[PDB]
Amino acid sequence: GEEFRMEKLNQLWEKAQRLHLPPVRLAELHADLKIQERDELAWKKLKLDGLDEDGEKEARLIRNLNVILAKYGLDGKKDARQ
Repeated sequence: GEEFRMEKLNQLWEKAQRLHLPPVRLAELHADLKIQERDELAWKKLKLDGLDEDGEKEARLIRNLNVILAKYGLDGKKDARQ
């Protein structure tokens, strides 16, 4: 029953669900996050099969999850302390 199968995705997802975003902002975040899940999951398969040795693909996906967050501003708040 986990929206996805990756901890990073399930973590960001649970995070939004925690901030309780409207069905529109959450439907857009969940949808966009899904596409990111299709590529991300596909990535777990990449390393699993041994296709990305330089995690370069993972870096693009990461930078994407990072962009998606920088887009919804849901990047969080502290977590890193400022």
